[PDB]
Amino acid sequence: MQKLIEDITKEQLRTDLPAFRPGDTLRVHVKVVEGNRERIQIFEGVVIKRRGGGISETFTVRKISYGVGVERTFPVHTPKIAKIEVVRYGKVRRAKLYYLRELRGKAARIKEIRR
Amino acid sequence: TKGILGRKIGMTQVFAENGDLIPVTVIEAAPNVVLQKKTAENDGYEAIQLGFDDKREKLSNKPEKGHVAKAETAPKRFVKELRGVEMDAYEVGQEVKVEIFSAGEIVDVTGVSKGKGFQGAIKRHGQSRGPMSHGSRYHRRPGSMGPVDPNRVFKGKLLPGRMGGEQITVQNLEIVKVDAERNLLLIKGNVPGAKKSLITVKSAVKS
Amino acid sequence: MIQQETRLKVADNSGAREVLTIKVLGGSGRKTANIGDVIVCTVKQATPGGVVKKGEVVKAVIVRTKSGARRSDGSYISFDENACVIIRDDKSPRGTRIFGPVARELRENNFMKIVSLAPEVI
Amino acid sequence: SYRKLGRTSAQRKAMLRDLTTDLIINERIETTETRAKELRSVVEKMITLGKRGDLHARRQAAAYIRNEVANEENNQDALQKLFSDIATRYEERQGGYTRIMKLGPRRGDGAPMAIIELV
Amino acid sequence: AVPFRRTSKMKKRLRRTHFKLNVPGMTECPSCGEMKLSHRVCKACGSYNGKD
RNA sequence: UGGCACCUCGAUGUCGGCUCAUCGCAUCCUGGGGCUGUAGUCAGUCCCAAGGGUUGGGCUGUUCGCCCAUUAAAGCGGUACGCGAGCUGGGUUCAGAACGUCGUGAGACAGUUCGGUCCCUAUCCGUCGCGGGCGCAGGAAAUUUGAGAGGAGCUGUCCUUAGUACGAGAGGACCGGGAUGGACGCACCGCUGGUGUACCAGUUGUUCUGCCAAGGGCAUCGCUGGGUAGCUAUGUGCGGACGGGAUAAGUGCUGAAAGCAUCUAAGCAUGAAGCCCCCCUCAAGAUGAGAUUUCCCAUUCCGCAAGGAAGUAAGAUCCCUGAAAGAUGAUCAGGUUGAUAGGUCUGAGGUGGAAGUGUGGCGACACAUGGAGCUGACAGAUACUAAUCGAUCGAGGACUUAAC
Ligand SMILES: [K+]
Ligand SMILES: [K+]
Ligand SMILES: [Mg+2]
Ligand SMILES: [Mg+2]
Ligand SMILES: [Mg+2]
Ligand SMILES: [Mg+2]
Ligand SMILES: [Mg+2]
Ligand SMILES: [Mg+2]
Ligand SMILES: [Mg+2]
Ligand SMILES: [Mg+2]
Ligand SMILES: [Mg+2]
Ligand SMILES: [Mg+2]
Ligand SMILES: [Mg+2]
Ligand SMILES: [Mg+2]
Ligand SMILES: [Mg+2]
Ligand SMILES: [Mg+2]
Ligand SMILES: [Mg+2]
Ligand SMILES: [Zn+2]
Repeated sequence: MQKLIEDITKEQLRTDLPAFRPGDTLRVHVKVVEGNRERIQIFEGVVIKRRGGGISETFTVRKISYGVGVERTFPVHTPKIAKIEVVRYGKVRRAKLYYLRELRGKAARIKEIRR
Repeated sequence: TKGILGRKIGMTQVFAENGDLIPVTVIEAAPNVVLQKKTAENDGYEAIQLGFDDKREKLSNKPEKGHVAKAETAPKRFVKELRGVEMDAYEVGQEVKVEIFSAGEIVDVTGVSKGKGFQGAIKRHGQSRGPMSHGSRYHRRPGSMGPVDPNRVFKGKLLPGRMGGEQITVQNLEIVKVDAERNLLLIKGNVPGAKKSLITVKSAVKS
Repeated sequence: MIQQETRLKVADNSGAREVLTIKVLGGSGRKTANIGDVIVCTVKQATPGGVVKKGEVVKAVIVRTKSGARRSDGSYISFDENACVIIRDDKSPRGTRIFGPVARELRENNFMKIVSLAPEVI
Repeated sequence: SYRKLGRTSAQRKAMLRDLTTDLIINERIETTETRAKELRSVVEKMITLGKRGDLHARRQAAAYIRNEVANEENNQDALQKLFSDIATRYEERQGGYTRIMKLGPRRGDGAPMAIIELV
Repeated sequence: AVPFRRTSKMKKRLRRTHFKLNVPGMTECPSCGEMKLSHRVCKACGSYNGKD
């Protein structure tokens, strides 16, 4: 990585976000803005992917909503996330949990690992 | 018309105040030096000659050193001209710095596109392939060379050949941030050329 | 990315279960539709005794896609299926209930009835 | 990037492992200039393992070095010599354990030949 | 495709202009005095950078 | 559709489709207008206009045509009914077989049907790219002007003007602002993805490293889950914007010839997506070989001169380390007062918790040591290795006139 780009983007990196890994369950408090007014919408799901480095790092959270799985991908350091809570620490064996895309119900469970 | 020479450092992204995520290209422009002012009287046209990126003495030759002697500066690796500039606002030896631009300003960016070597009609000219199955033996070929009547191929029948490495201008890019301390320009979007390649940032000609 | 021959689930109770995309509207050579775009489609599977019947040519709006949609803030949303809602020309749905989550993008395209009816608008 | 040396991946890996053990045993071999240039990086990274000396490093090297006798009198294998003689020789040298010296073209195919040896 | 007309002796010779060899890039070996190729070890005496 | 039989029977391969286009205008859309039995919205017809654009399917070998769904529009023709040494080979007209029908028959069509070998290594011109030589009145290093050439040229919907003008209502503007798309093009890999055969991990069979443990070979990279650089689109940024000049059809002003009238004869305007520019790219071999800045400096030989030869200057090359470049040349970054590549060290990203040991379990295995170990191309640092010594090329500037 170039050292210059790290310095330029350093100010905009967020420092309050908790450490989490693929497999953990997160409540992402997303600042939804419909114009003048903004309302925090919570998206709770499993972290299935976390790629990239520095200011360009992103992560993907997956949940089943009304029978349909939904995945949301966010920039890790985006100011549009108000807060992230790690609800649960999951025991997984790989960085990308793509296999969860084909599973549903009991097959899609992630073992907990008390941190 | 404003302009400055710089090196392409790479791309990253920046969050705007309203939360938008803007991709930016980082251009590093150590202060340029005005090496020569050309005039209509002496040269037939008005232009400013900017030197950029001080070259090691060993790499510079004697003709170069003499040319930059009047500006009282180290030899420069990259020399370019700018036309359309306010001649009176510039003096030989003056340093041109990134702070001539400001955030939000619209600029054109010139560079040499990355080379791709010898490329076929499909890649080089975005032509269509033939069928891949149903007996086809025509896949990545450049198509009929033309009608029979002329007994020759018309000029401009596009064919394989060396691709990339041409001078290319992208117009109407926005300056996102000017880091005077580090001599950086953050320009929204991407610009031609490989990393470390010379980039020219001028005030937009369509403004 | 919905195109001709794409089959979609229907996310309402109009009577159609599955539709096949006939045409993506909104420009001469337009190849692909995304969330919020209106398509012409035929009803391939229908619920017996529904308002819409098998073999009808209807208009629908795409409310979910696997490809999903990128947002200005740099986030994305994807779903595991492609679903649409049968609509009239005034953009009201022809059914009365919407099933499953729908994307926020429908508010931008003024499908307000669908958004209000959806069990979740993400 | 890296060179393919006109061989598939499996053949190329096999040749590079052969050359490495050959160079460890003899400390100097003549080969084609391009083969020598590729060998350089491979062998030097093996020498780094020898300098580390720990069992984990040794097993990484054991996975690469061919099982060939380096010195019949002691019954010393290439891997033992690597850890016991090569590493000891270059304990205080930071990188650059080999040098390439170019010979003329080889008769028969005009191949540019080279000497590669431990420095 | 086959040649429509034979090639003249002039056209043949004009083509072969660039079909040429170059003199080798020689430099005297300062140790033994034999000529070697620049940047190659001397075959004759085995010297390089003033070392055998 | 024909008439003729002038070229081709020591061979000018066919219909349809595919790839690639190019031209005409008798204009399908977009632009500008006259007339209207043009209220408005729409239209009809004629004129100017070829800049750009001009869809995806069902049926059929099909062209065509009908149909489905769109579009601003789904234009008409020429180019050997453009394009088979560019592709396909479904139709048709080789050999097989069959039906109907005709024939005494072999067989045949006034009809069908199933199956049936598409050869060629590009010499020349042409076309797209890349070099070497010389030239351009000294020898070099850079920066450039632009004669000239190429590229681009498309358009929808919505909001506002305004439910205004218009109309009895129904409906519903011009012009002028503003937003956002489709198709198309350029660039780029930060984002979303693809690839990633010298990256990480899991796992099957068998064989090998003496055995255990840990590993290697082979099985499509054995298979499977990820993935760095690079290359990428379906991803992202941007473009066709503002306008000038001269015009077309048209509209005119002043104005006689011809006391009036008249756009025209003198004279003065206006007026198109079109023309010339503006915008992008190439461009001095533009032999008319241009211009500017800087550097080198008048050497040594001979010959009566003309001129020739030899060392060099500035500078460049050979050779060497390479990649941001690349088929090869070339281009670019470097060649020891050098970070050019490799290695080494420190990182990033990637994988996902190494081996050894200990503990828990009868065991498979789990946990701790420990975000561990490993890591191709990415970043920074570091002369440890290789860029040695050398060789080759490269000016001394013609004559005439004019002004100094
Ligand atoms: K009969
Ligand atoms: K990418
Ligand atoms: Mg990561
Ligand atoms: Mg094939
Ligand atoms: Mg001709
Ligand atoms: Mg194999
Ligand atoms: Mg006759
Ligand atoms: Mg003949
Ligand atoms: Mg013939
Ligand atoms: Mg006409
Ligand atoms: Mg034809
Ligand atoms: Mg032909
Ligand atoms: Mg056929
Ligand atoms: Mg010819
Ligand atoms: Mg990258
Ligand atoms: Mg075992
Ligand atoms: Mg075998
Ligand atoms: Zn010698």
